[PDB]
Order: sequence, then C-alpha cells, then structure tokens
Amino acid sequence: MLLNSNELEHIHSTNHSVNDISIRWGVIGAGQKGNKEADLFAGYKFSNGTTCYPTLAVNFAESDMMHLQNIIKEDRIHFVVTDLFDPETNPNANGYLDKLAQELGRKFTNEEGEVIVDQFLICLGAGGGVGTGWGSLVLQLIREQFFPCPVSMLISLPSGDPDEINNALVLLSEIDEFMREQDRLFGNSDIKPLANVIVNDNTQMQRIIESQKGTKDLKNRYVNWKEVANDNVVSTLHEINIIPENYGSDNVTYDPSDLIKLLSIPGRFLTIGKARIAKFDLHSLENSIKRSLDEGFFSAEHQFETATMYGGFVLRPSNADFFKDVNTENRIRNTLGEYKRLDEIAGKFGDPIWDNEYAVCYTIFAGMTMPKRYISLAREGKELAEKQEQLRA
Repeated sequence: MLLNSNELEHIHSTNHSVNDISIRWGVIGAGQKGNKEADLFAGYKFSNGTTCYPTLAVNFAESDMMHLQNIIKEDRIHFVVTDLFDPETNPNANGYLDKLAQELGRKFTNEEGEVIVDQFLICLGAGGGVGTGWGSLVLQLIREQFFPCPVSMLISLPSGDPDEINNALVLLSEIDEFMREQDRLFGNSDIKPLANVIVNDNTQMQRIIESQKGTKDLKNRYVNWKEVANDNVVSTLHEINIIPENYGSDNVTYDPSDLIKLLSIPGRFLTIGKARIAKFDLHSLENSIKRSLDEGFFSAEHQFETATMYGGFVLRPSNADFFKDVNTENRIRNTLGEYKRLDEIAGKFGDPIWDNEYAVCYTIFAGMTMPKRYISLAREGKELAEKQEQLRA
C-alpha cells in the first residue's frame, strides 16, 4: 500500500481500522501530469487491502501511460483535444465520446447501473497542449450534463514557457466564466456541477522543494521535483479525506459531512494549508500555518479575502496541554483571521486527537475567485516572450 507521507505512515502504523473515507472520489487523470497524480491515488488502500479510489487515466496513445504502476492496463484509456470530440471538426466524434462514456460507465458504476462515487476528482496539468485541451473538454462536458456527479478539478500551473502560460491563462479564464454563471444560477446552499478547482503552481512548488532537502550544497541534481510535489499534493488530499472519517475529538469534532459541504457547495477556487507542528509554542504554530498557506504546495497568491467557506482541523496528540490551551486556540483563529475573518463565513475547525507525538494543522479555504497567480503568470508570460524575441539577432 502507498504510504506517500510521514502522516500516512503514522496513521496506518497507529490505527489499523482506517477502512473508510469522507467522500468517494472517482479519480480521473487526463494529461501526463494528471496521470501521475491519478496513479498515486490508485495506490491507496484501506487497513484491509481494499482500494480507496476507483481510478482511470486518460490519453490518446498506448505508449502514453506505459510506466503507470497502480492503474492497471484496462483502466488505461486511449483514443486539439477539444477538436476530436466536436461533432463538426471531426467525423465520428461521438465515437470518441461513446468510448469515453462507456469506459467511465464501467469503472464508476455497479452491475445494476449505480454510480459508486460521490464526486469526480479530475487531475490535469494546465499549460501542456494535452492537459489544457483536456481541461477545456471537462468544462464543456459539465455544461452538457455528461457526468452523473459534481466534478472537482485538480490543476497544476506551468512556468518557463510563454506558450504553456498562454494555454493555462485560457483555461483559467474559461473556468472563471463557468464559475460565474454557476454562482449566479445555483445559490449558496446548493450542490454545484463544478464542485471546485484546486490549483497547484509549478514555480511555487519547485521553490519549496528546491529550497529544502539539500542542506550542504548538493541538490542530488537527478531528483525530479515534480514527483516530490505529486507526493505532497496527493497525500494531503487523501489525508483530508481520511481524517474526518477516522478521527474524532473530545472537544470540536470535524465530521465527513462538514468536509462534503466544504468541498461541494462553495463552487469555486479552493486551497489547503498543511502545517506540521512539532514545536509546541505560539510563534512556531503561527509561523507554520502562515507558511503552509502563503508558501505551501497549494499556494497561488489566492484571494483569501474572497472565500465563502472555511474548514480544517488540528490533528493533535491526546493529553498535550498545548492543544487544550485557549491561548493556542485563539492563536489559530487569529492567524486564520488574517486571511479571511471567520465571523463572516460558514465553516468550523476541529481538533481531532490521534495517537502520535506531533500535530498537523490542515486549513481549507473554499469558493474563492481567481488565484492572483493568473496575474503574475500573465506578467511572466510577457517577460518571457519579450526575451524570446529580444537578443534574437
């Protein structure tokens, strides 16, 4: 079984009764990068050997996905991207959608035709010709009522190529437009066809993992940071799925239903801060939380001020006086208050107890508008294209 993080090692070492998740994800990878993340999700098992997420990976050719390890070959489905499925700019384009539908129908459905998931978690790299093509397709499919469940999109944002940047901005804008119509039509308390979009930023993630784990001078120079980022983003998502179902508190208990609400109704951009706390003092607490939010794996200059829901939990040792202390409680609240004043929006924050000696603070903000990464990314795009044409003598 996949033990992608120290947290996953700790919960499975100390609790062998982890047999359910809060929300039944149907995981679909679409790009190469999406297929990597999807392959990690497929690796997860319960305490009993059973697999957590029924998952698929998608591309055009067999050759793509040849190195996947947890997604079996049948679940490896193969057939610019949003030109193949269009009825006009392609003859027998419905042949592609029918194959998409049938494959989706067989993985995510009973023998008696029952959908075995609550929400589709769709992973794709934005910017890449394939990923941004795929993301544009997903959006259109939602508009056509293709999926029998809401979708959550997990998207990574590129850097370094002005053409990938252009592609990513086009998708983000299409996503923004969709969210705008949806937020107008649905109403605050209704489940949304697009449950959320969760953004990861390549240049942000590369900074974190390359500014660390090289404490001497040498960066090992062969470790693909992406693989490191995949581990971190996917484990965090699996973790927030498992914790509410498997851990409770003698104080404020965060339930699966709270998570479901948080993940399904806000309908817009969502982010997560994962902060481990080993030093039990106020300053280290405040600092790790702020780091997790502003310089973590899910950071993208998010518009926290615009959040409509929050949630989270501190997974803390039983009988640690620091996490029974009202000064600590007030410090978490006050730190989160700097992103979005919590008085103004729905949500709660639990303190589930686990059987280990450190704490992990998970902070979630949902229903935000466009990550300001859109702006810095448009700025870099221009700089890059400028220097591309510049010096060209």
